[PDB]
Amino acid sequence: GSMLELPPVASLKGKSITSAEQFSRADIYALIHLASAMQRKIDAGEVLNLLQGRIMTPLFFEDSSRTFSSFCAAMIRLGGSVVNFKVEASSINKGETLADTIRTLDSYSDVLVMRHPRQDAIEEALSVAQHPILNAGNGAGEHPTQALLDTLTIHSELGSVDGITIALIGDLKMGRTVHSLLKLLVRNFSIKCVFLVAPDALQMPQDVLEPLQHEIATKGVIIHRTHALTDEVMQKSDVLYTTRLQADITIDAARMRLAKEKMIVMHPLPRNDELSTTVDADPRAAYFRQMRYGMFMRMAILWSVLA
Amino acid sequence: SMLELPPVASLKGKSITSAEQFSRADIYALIHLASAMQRKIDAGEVLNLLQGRIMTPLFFEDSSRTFSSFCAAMIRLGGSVVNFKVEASSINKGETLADTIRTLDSYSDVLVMRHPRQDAIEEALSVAQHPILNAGNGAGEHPTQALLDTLTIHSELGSVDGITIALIGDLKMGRTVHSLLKLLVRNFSIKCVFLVAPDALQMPQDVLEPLQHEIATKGVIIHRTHALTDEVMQKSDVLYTTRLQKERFDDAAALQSFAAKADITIDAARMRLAKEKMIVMHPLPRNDELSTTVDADPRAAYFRQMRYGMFMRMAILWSVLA
Amino acid sequence: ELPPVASLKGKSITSAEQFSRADIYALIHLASAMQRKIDAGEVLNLLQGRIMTPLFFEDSSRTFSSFCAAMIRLGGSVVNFKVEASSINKGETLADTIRTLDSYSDVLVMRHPRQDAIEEALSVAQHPILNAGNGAGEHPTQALLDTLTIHSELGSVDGITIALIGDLKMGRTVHSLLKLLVRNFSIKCVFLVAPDALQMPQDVLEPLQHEIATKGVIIHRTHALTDEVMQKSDVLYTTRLQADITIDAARMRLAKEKMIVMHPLPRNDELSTTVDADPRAAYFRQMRYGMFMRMAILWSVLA
Repeated sequence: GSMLELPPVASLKGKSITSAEQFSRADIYALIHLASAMQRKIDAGEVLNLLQGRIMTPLFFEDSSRTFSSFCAAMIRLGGSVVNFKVEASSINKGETLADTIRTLDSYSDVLVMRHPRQDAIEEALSVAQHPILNAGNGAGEHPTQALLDTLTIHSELGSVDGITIALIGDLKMGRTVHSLLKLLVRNFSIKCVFLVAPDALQMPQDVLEPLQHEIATKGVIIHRTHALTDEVMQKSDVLYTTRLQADITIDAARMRLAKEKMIVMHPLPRNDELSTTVDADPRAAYFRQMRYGMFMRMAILWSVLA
Repeated sequence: SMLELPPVASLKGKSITSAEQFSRADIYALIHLASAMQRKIDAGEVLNLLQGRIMTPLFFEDSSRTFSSFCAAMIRLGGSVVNFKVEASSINKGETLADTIRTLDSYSDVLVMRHPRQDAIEEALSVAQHPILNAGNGAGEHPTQALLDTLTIHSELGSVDGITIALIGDLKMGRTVHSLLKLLVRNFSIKCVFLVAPDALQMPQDVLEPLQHEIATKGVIIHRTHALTDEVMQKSDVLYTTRLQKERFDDAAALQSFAAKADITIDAARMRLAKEKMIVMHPLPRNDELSTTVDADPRAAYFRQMRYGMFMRMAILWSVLA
Repeated sequence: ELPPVASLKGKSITSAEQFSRADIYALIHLASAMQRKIDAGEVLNLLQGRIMTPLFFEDSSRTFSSFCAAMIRLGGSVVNFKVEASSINKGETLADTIRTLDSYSDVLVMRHPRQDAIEEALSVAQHPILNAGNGAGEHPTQALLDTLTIHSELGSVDGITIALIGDLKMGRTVHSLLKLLVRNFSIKCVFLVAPDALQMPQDVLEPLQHEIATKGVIIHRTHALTDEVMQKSDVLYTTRLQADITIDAARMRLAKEKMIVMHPLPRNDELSTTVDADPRAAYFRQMRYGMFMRMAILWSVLA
């Protein structure tokens, strides 16, 4: 896509990303279009130099394969650079506080990408940092860029987000990904139906559902709770989005015989047994492609924040 | 550009081991270069001076500032970093330090080394062909900390000559204060140094004795205290404090440290006695010796200090590798 | 300039068996060309915007660092993935980990303690994988750089007498080197110097038996560095065991003038530091040849 422009999404300039709530529908589509243009240029072999001389520092206080690697790769493919700071090798072992660690990396960097097991640690970091912080996961709170890349996956695979029926399956209580995704979808799209598929003990929290209650009612979004992947959930869902425990909810090839032809199976990953390897060969299995869409969404995000 | 960012010629191709190796002219040249680096980077300019050159960090101790600032400085000059980790290396298979140095020296343009043995730097120099920069050698030295500390004093106060500085905390084990005292006394006309520490953690004789000539020649006043007395607070232009390395605490250091701890803590209450214009510095990391109540004070320079460190390390890397 | 070796384009590197003599010389000439340019201070931009991800499930100093340095010196970039800080801790399978890094990267460099792990990785990855060591199997790029070292230091590879010394049973470097040399060169003699319990495996020797016979390669086993091995060998290639076989200055008094000592490293006491100052000690130079061979390989794969 040599003649394609890469206009940054202006609303994101210089801003930290903490919640799916911060995005408008217009922002999301602008990011989607920007991510697709990124994908076309990169896949054609174009070299981008947009962020030369800019530094991202990862601040991962919990493990990560996709989010860490995707953000590093995205920065590099924009022409930016990464300082490979490791918490386990740092002055935190001599009692340095979180706030002083943030100030330290903020001294050298243009953007910080932070994942932390405490839900309020992001707000603490924002209180002392001069540069933008991107929330890569805050305890069982949110994972806002996962929601963005999930929505890019749905859009790219199915062609439309408005009108879908989506099942959110698994550990909904502790699942930061489904918290952000439900917020992003309900606030900004005309979703037909959401199945919330989980054991009662792991159901979607009231602190996610209640803020959405007014929009759910006014937009007429149907919310249906189940504790199993019933035939109804299988037959009606355009998207099955499943998650790992942080029940009769396993997705395997046998279960997929009930699914419609035009639908996708998604999973933020990593997975355990809830999503069988028997599904991997199915054209409807989108969870590996989902990871690559993440890299391009993170390119669109980084360029928009730092342009 | 040779107008804007001339390298400090004296540093070309040379290892940096000690604050002793620098002259006054070298230090001012680095200071002016670091200020030019800051100007350019803060204006958004992208530098390509070190494209194709590689720095490899070789950290055998933890670090937040020194590792990250060297990496960032290398990147901001257009160079690159090989992220070698000691814990994932052939050291686990019995590879010697010397062979490890030879290995990384095979691929790199500069090595940045921190090691818990004071003599490890010399051992590495004995086999490396490329420059090694000492990022801290046991309780010996931290020469680039001293350079960035001096940039900080110069930039914040306007002058290094004539200052009264208190060095506070674990002076015995503090590689940063060893290098800073050497750099300052050898190359500037310091008015007075307060050495503020429990007796067991005082500044070592191996640091003070070689400096006695410069101290006499320049008439530097040296006073030991075990407290931030009203006199230290009223007279100091720079309070440079450090963390007690309590993980090293025969029982005298622990007991004397505890006895002195409140007297050597800087907090908002103690700052009421400080000069209107002065700075508080700390190489970091800090623990409770430097209270968060001081962080909002304009005199708190220890966060700015870290950014000055990045620019000083750009000045250093560019001068070594130009 | 720097023409890539066309036969390597887009291919994974798994075994010394996959290379022809023409491939090896092309890689040697390209690596020497890159050395000339890099040593002259020239900056290469051949792989700007391309990413290598190292995936090391075993320790490494040379292979990891040399691959990263090689990628960087071609203008490429590295995503610094660590097994210990990854989702493997949450039960992620090797297959899924490969799929994950394959989503972001242009090339994966993989070392793993299981011999069959590289094949498993190949079965799911779309981008090339370079085998940086697969259990006690092979280490194909070590063999390539070893051969560059012999060429550059001695001038001919055909016609040499080479001793392979140490733990030949478990040594993936000697497995690959024996394959690469016997398949593609006319070697005069190989001394296999090892305790009986650690001798070169039959699963390495038997596939080579036809080549050995048709090229008339002499194969001798010893359990010690005898005077004959020391006097006749053009290359002493020694390895770490994971008295009779130690190389030190005393033993070097028996070596010919025109020979080299090599060691893939790391070493323990089997190669004394007393040898290090000898002009014949090539094992440090060998590491630098490795960086340039890896530049030649990465460029040829990704061109």
